Amino acid sequence: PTMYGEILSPNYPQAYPSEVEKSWDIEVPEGYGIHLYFTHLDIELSENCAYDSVQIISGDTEEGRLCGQRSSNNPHSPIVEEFQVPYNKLQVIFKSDFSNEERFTGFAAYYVATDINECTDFVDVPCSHFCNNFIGGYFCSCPPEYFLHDDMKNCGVNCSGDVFTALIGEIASPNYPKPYPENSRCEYQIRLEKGFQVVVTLRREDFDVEAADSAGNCLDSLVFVAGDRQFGPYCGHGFPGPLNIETKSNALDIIFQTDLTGQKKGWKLRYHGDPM
Amino acid sequence: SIPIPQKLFGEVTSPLFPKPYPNNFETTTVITVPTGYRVKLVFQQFDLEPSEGCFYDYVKISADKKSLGRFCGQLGSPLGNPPGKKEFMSQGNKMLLTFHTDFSNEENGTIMFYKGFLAYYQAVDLDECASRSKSGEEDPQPQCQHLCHNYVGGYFCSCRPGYELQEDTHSCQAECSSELYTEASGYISSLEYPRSYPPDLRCNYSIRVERGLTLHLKFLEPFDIDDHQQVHCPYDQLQIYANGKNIGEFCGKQRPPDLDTSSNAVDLLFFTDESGDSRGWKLRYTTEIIK
Ligand SMILES: *[C@@H]1O[C@H](CO)[C@@H](O[C@@H]2O[C@H](CO)[C@@H](O[C@@H]3O[C@H](CO[C@H]4O[C@H](CO)[C@@H](O)[C@H](O)[C@@H]4O)[C@@H](O)[C@H](O[C@H]4O[C@H](CO)[C@@H](O[C@@H]5O[C@H](CO)[C@H](O[C@@H]6O[C@H](CO)[C@@H](O)[C@H](O)[C@H]6NC(C)=O)[C@H](O)[C@H]5O)[C@H](O)[C@@H]4O)[C@@H]3O)[C@H](O)[C@H]2NC(C)=O)[C@H](O)[C@H]1NC(C)=O
Ligand SMILES: *[C@@H]1O[C@H](CO)[C@@H](O[C@@H]2O[C@H](CO)[C@@H](O[C@@H]3O[C@H](CO)[C@@H](O)[C@H](O)[C@@H]3O)[C@H](O)[C@H]2NC(C)=O)[C@H](O)[C@H]1NC(C)=O
Ligand SMILES: *[C@@H]1O[C@H](CO)[C@@H](O)[C@H](O)[C@H]1NC(C)=O
Ligand SMILES: [Ca+2]
Ligand SMILES: [Ca+2]
Ligand SMILES: [Ca+2]
Ligand SMILES: [Ca+2]
Ligand SMILES: [Ca+2]
Ligand SMILES: [Ca+2]
Ligand code: NA
Ligand code: NA
Ligand code: NA
Repeated sequence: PTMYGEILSPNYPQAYPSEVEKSWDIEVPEGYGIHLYFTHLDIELSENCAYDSVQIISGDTEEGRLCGQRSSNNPHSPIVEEFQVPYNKLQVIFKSDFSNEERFTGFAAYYVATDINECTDFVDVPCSHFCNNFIGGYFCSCPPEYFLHDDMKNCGVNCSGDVFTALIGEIASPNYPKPYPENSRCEYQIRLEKGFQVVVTLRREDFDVEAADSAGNCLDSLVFVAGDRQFGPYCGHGFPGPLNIETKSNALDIIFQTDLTGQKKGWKLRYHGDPM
Repeated sequence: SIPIPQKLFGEVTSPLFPKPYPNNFETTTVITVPTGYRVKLVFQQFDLEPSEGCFYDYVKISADKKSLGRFCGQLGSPLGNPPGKKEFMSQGNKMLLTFHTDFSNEENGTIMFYKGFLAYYQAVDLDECASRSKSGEEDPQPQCQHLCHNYVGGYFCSCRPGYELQEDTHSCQAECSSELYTEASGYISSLEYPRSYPPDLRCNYSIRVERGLTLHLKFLEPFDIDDHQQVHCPYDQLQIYANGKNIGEFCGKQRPPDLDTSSNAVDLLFFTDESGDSRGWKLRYTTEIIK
């Protein structure tokens, strides 16, 4: 239960006793990884570290097994072997048999607790839009005019009632990436300076809406209105339009119509500006 | 908005954020993390009055004793000098921020609304080791001789094999008191051989083998100890006790003769002066049997 620690062989730096099995349980507080490194290594040499060995087990898995005589080659660094783990607990088990051919001084190692950068250190990111790391934990953040869900993990946008003024911003369907609500009409408005042009980007795979009927009429529809020009209506699984769209307009209205049943994942998009 | 000494992270907003900021306004807010920490920070939103060279409005961020940035404008427009998302780390524990805005934010005879900015800052631990100011540390002694350790907040030090850390926790002495040897054969050498041996030492290299064996001591070349031809060993002495009794006090340039002890217990005592010019000694000890 420390932020740092030292582990030495018994009777260091003299010869170690035979027929021994000593264990140490490393523990650091929540949200810390562990960096365990060896400054001195002089152990009885055996194939697959059979006779004598020092063992590194994290939880249930054996993180390493070391033996032999080795000293630091670099004069600028004392480290000989090292390991880095994203866990807050460790176990080290050093064992030696009943005989030693020569005098072996054992080993000298140290461990330090390192912060987990939860945004980058993990494969799964526990934030829908933006991740904030801090020493000992994390918390999520959201784009302009996004509201955090009570699960403190995913962000949401309101279906209607907001006025966008930023040049570059994000817009999504409500509850995204959860399924969109039924029987809703969502109108979002983007307003830039007269001299600027709204250019809209959205990924082809971030689009899944109830498919059209046999005749090709969208039962649920999404549609982009730019004054007189109009892009849509779009529906189905996968965005059919191009991924980069220039509207040639400073004001844009996005409309989303859904019926009672036939819901799907939804959509997400992001717009930036280009002068005129 | 969160200047406090004991605080890990925090948020810094433009005035009235998200509501647009007022004209004729300049405010300096200073971030301070506790001792032994750097200050990282980025901008999520950034919407200021643009100007070539940032003459009208700007955000001026400065490190310990150096102005790192002075940036203005909007997040995406090529108007010039937006930070966007870039990292801005300090060296010490203090980061000075400033926000300036002149009287006119309405370019080209029409009205314009500029929000401000959203800055996030985290604290970081600094690597005291990697600083490496080898010379010029007399008021503090923040660097150690054999090895230091970088951990969060503070730092601690440690010595090479066979050395003890003294009270200052910055320098090391030699232990060299209970140096034990019970193996069959073996090698015994003065500390840091063949480099100069440390001064002011009282070493007891104790060999204790299983009873029923006789010890054979073979000295190695080189064998360099500060000697004197008038009286032998005035500064440094290498006494040898065998079977409880002294068997010779050695020092000099030529190695002592190979010894046969007829004993299972020997003790090599090593006494040093207060200077190291000579190199030292090394010996192989082996065991033979009797009837
Ligand atoms: C450099 O290091 C060496 C390391 O060996 C030092 O050598 C030691 O020198 C000192 C004297 O300067 C001395 O150590 C002490 O010895 C006494 C016993 O000496 C008695 O002998 C005289 C002889 O006339 C009597 O008249 C007195 O009554 C003396 O008292 C101990 O009492 C001392 O205190 C502790 O020592 C151990 C540790 O607990 C305990 O056991 C005693 O130790 C001695 C050995 O010193 C005996 O040895 C054992 O005998 C058994 C017999 O079955 C054998 O297996 C084996 O030889 C020994 N085994 C073990 C396990 O020791 C007994 O064990 C027992 O009397 C004491 O009860 C007490 O707690 C102190 O040990 C000694 O001459 C040597 N050797 C050792 C090991 O100490 C040298 O001094 C150092 N250099 C300098 C400058 O100091
Ligand atoms: C989506 O956008 C806004 C977000 O600003 C939605 O407004 C919601 O309801 C009220 C609006 O006044 C705000 O929270 C409420 O504030 C009252 C003030 O007294 C307070 O008593 C309550 O705690 C309540 O939460 C807030 O703007 C927002 N709140 C929530 C929980 O969403 C708005 O309904 C949506 N549509 C439009 C067009 O803005
Ligand atoms: C700002 O620029 C526009 C377009 O170049 C121009 O028509 C307008 O007159 C300018 N504003 C003023 C106050 O001149
Ligand atoms: Ca053994
Ligand atoms: Ca963290
Ligand atoms: Ca539906
Ligand atoms: Ca201004
Ligand atoms: Ca540190
Ligand atoms: Ca000397
Ligand atoms: Na040891
Ligand atoms: Na959805
Ligand atoms: Na030496």
